[PDB]
Amino acid sequence: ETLGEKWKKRLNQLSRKEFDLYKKSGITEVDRTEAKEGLKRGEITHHAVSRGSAKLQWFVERNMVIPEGRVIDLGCGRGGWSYYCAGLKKVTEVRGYTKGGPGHEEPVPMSTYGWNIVKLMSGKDVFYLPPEKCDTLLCDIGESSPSPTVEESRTIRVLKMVEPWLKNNQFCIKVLNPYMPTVIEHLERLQRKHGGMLVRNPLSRNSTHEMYWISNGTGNIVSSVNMVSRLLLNRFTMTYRRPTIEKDVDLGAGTRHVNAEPETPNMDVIGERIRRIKEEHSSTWHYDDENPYKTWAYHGSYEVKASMINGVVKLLTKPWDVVPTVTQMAMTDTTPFGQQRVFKEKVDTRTPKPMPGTRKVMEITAGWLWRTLGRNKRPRLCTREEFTKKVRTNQWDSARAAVEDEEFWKLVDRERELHKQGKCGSCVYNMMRAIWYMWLGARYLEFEALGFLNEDHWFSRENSYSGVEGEGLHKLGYILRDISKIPGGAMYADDTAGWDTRITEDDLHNEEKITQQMDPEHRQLANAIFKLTYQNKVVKVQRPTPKGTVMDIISRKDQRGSGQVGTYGLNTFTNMEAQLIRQMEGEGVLSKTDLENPHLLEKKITQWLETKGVERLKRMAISGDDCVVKPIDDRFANALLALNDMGKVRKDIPQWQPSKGWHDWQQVPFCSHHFHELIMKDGRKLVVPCRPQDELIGRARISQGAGWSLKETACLGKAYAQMWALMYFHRRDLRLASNAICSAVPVHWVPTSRTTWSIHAHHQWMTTEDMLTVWNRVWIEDNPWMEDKTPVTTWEDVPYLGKREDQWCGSLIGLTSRATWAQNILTAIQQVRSLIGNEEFLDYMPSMKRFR
Amino acid sequence: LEEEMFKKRNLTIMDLHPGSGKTRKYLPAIVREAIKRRLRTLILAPTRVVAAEMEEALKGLPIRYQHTGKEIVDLMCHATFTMRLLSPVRVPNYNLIIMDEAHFTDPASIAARGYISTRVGMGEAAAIFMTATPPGTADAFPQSNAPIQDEERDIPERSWNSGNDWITDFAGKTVWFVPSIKAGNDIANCLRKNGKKVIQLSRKTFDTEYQKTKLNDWDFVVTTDISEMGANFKADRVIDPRRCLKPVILTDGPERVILAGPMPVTVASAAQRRGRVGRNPQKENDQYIFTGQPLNNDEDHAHWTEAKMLLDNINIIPALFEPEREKGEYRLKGESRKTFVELMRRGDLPVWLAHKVASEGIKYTDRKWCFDGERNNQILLRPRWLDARTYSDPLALKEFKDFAAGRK
RNA sequence: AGUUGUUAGUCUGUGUGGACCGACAAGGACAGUUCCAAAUCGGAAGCUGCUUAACACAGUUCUAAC
Ligand SMILES: *OP(=O)(O)OP(=O)(O)OC[C@H]1O[C@@H](n2cnc3c(=O)[nH]c(N)nc32)[C@H](O)[C@@H]1O
Ligand SMILES: [Zn+2]
Ligand SMILES: [Zn+2]
Repeated sequence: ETLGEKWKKRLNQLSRKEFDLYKKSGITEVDRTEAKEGLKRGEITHHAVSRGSAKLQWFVERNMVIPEGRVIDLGCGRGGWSYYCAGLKKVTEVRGYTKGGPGHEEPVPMSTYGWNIVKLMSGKDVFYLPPEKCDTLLCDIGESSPSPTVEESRTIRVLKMVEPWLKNNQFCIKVLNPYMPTVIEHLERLQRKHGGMLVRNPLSRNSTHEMYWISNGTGNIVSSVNMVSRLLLNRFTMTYRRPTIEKDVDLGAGTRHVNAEPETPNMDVIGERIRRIKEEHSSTWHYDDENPYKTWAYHGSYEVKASMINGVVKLLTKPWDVVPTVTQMAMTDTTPFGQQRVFKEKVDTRTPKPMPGTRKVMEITAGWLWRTLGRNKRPRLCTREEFTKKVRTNQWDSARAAVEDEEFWKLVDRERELHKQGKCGSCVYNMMRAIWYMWLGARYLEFEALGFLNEDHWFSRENSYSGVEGEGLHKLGYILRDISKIPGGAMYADDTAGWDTRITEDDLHNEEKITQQMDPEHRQLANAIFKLTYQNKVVKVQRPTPKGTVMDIISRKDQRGSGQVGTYGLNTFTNMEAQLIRQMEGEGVLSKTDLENPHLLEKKITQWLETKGVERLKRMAISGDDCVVKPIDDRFANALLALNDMGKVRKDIPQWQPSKGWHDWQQVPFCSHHFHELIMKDGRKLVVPCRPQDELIGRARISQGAGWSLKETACLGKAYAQMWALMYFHRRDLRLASNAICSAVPVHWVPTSRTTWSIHAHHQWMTTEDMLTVWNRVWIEDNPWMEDKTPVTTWEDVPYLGKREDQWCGSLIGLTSRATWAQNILTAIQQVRSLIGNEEFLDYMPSMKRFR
Repeated sequence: LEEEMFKKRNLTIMDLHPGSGKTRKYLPAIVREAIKRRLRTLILAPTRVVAAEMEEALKGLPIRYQHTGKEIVDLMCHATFTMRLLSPVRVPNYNLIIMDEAHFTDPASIAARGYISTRVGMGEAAAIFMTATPPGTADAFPQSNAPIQDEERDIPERSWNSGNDWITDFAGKTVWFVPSIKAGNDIANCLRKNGKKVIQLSRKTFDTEYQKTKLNDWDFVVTTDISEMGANFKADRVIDPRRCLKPVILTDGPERVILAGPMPVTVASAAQRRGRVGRNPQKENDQYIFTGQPLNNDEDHAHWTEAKMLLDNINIIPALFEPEREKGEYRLKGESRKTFVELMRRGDLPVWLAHKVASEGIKYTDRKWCFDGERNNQILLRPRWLDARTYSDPLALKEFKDFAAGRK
């Protein structure tokens, strides 16, 4: 009696609750909520029809089976596998079959990427089919029953049906019951006939013992089956573990045109860089052929090598263990698997070339805008010592080292004169000592040529009428309010899906138009950067193969590299022009006809600009891809023509449904915050930033930036607490937690290791002072919207979000767990202090009127 | 050397891919610095063999090899530190602690790591773990002095009447890993049957065979994971079938201890196995034949539970290593704890069993449970619990029989 | 396999509905005198000194029985 049948019986002998839990012990499961919502709604893009997509992705990713050419799928069902396959490099034509009908799934027509080449056919049973010539085969047919014999027989029929299709081609076939002897023997005979191995997919629930026979792989069938069975047995109770979650798959949108996809690189422009890379690792430069790169040109590969929960916080925020989001934030992975997945679903696209009318419009607008932005300031080259300052005052440490070094500077000078000639030698960046010097040097060159954008605040609210550079969180609220006072329609804030991947060439040219203002010396360098490292970019990425990780070299022309200096400036600029155009269309100045014709007269548009541009600009807050716009009238909620044509598609809404605009400005999201208005005791009003606390809690329970160092993790916790006491004091839970933590760490452990990476965090809390005074300085003294400058004296006049409002933003008040916590934080602190040792311990609890 | 590393409240995992002078170069200098900084220090070693190697590499510095007396820095095996900690003598206060082979699997080793980490957290310690694979490692193909030519193939499980020539056709010495002595004997018989001088190694035979290995006569060497630690070969190829065995708990009703069958190895184990070759930049043919994917969830193994028992019973809630925390009940009262220490030390019972006995407060003499086991709780002698370790090999059975008889 | 829930109550919103309104507050939470809130009082209504409904329809309200 084989083990598999033992487990089959044992499972049969379970009850509703027992079986219900046992089917979900220690398995990965993909979040299908959002997908269920979108499909119930009736969306057509960005959504896996079923859970089949992730399941097949797990195989495809590890190259265990590689789709190619024509792909034939049997039992296509709703069609998750077919659609997932459509969006792959080699794939050319997909045909999916199923008997269809009652109790059986049906294909769900969609329009995710590659839909145009998918033919799904219901009403056709696979069993009676004339086996056709298949380059890649997929089969997912299986009907489980409590009777193992029935499943065995069904499996046998399946294998018989699917034998005549394997003609030296990549394949993946479901095997439902692999632990039946006759099944094992048939599999072995087929393996000898064809090869390939048998694998278990971690997604498949505990309730079944299915495996998959796949083309690319070897091993021993029997032992693997035994291993699976042993796992299941060990997992019957195993002090049941909750199932790990993963992020679902995306499938882009739109039709897929193969002939226009691949790219031809200006090999003369990047050849030196590619050659230098190849020379540097001249051992392992093995040109691959399993490279999954649709729109990025390829150059080769080479061998390469490869969160933690902060204890101090974890010990003091117990009640948040059951909270799904707090855990979910933690279980996110940046392994090569994750990075490859993200690159596949996000960056390997191609945005259609816009209509000529749009191109002319954008050209005009960009020229006008750049001329405006330079109404007073004028660009200048940056200087080395400035770069020294920026590094020193804050890879940081090594960066200081390298800047203080010497040979680095000579290297920079050499590459720089190369730039002056018009070629680039080490300007290459990675999508996360000698090579590291090259990288840092390229950053320095960009800083030298395009640093004036930031060092001089070209986009400050005063200068650009829309940008909010240099404000920080404690002022975005006031800016939003001042927007809300301007007359007009509702307020819209539409987030652009994957902004960086959505920068077409024309945008880059427009952004380059700024060179029409520099001085020849500067202009040469800036042209160098623009035309060599922005418009022709070369990137190193990591990919896992069934040998290890290897770096792959890719190149492209669009899609600004997110690590580059001057990214924020240019992003804000392009965003501004885009929103301006959208307002234009809203006010009717632009029509479809104007977009279509190759030469629309510029006079009308230029007139509108020079008359109303500054006024319209003052109706926006722009920061990177984040935008807040208040048009005069709600026709802006329909000006989707130009926006789509420029290729900046909104996120999570169908491509033509109108925007949805809030009216209360305390609801408009911006830089992942919303903003609330509070009344102090004196009646003085405050505007503070609020985000659903669960994110705050999770983000302060993640000890990234430290492997294992309690002295470090405590200081990170203290830093988080101080930031909480400075920018989130109005959340009760947060204030309590912050007071506890601050009283729960030595009173002289100066924190470090920045708590956030947003540009909008001036980091007033990284000091070692006493909070109350600094809070006064931040919000009372130096706040221009604070007419009455009477300082607060104790943490009692500091306001509080209204109870229902605090509950509505994720606070745990009113629940017994929090109550007991609230009561016994004193013991918790005592325990943590004990763990720490013998350093001093001040008590910040008496600051609340609950502990006096 | 970063001198700041010697601040208290500082534990650092350093590493050096095999050889590299991690012991041959760095460690004597580290001890030299600690002596100059006049720091009461401890050193922890995994096994007697590694202890002897460190002794050889520690020529000149005063080390209390657990000697003459009144040193400052001592050296001992990790499990020795564990047991000495368990015994109610106030453990000596060391300022600094160096620990080699930190990816070890002995429950005493895990508990030693936990205790050292907690002592650092107490703010009165400095810790240095010198190992090439931390908990949380997943890079099964890490650096090496020479690059390692990998290949996945069809590693045979038993003797083959014919085929698998790629195994024998090598021009270079082959080091092959096997999960049991019997399988080693079979494969060695086959290889010798092809006229290749072979050498089998095991837990017991290592003492007599290792020096023979140190001679240059042999060509094909089969071993279990004993060779996984400190066994210089200067070989050419490694055949690591990524099959292994381990003592794992199993609940399945009666929670017991079972010696697992063939099994894919942990990521770290396979890493060490691969790193048992390619330790010289002069060489090139660093071929590594793998035929498996390392295990996914080693959370079912038992040495974690036993190490938890050791740490909890240790005399602030005891807490494991942070990266190993992902795997306060087992603590027992005075008399029961003393009984547990006794049954571990005198009766030679593996940790889980001794803790189970001491939980129910049976003083060391009483052996009622050794026969009170149920019908199915028999052997091929009815102990209250089942642990295949107690009856796996004939020698193990003989020792367990001696214990159950009251002769031990 | 995938597809998957079903019935009861509770919890939201609406609608009908005379259908609630005040006064107070045990207790609770909260830690900003900040919000809830049983009881009790009074008011009104309805059928005669007792009641403050009733039901519906939708909640991604939850809870339990297939
Ligand atoms: O993963 P999936 O196959 O969709 O789970 P199923 O519910 O379809 O289970 C299929 C397989 O599992 C056994 N089974 C289903 N429901 C069960 C239950 O309530 N109690 C027991 N003991 N077994 C159960 C069934 O044998 C079927 O073949
Ligand atoms: Zn360059
Ligand atoms: Zn809020």
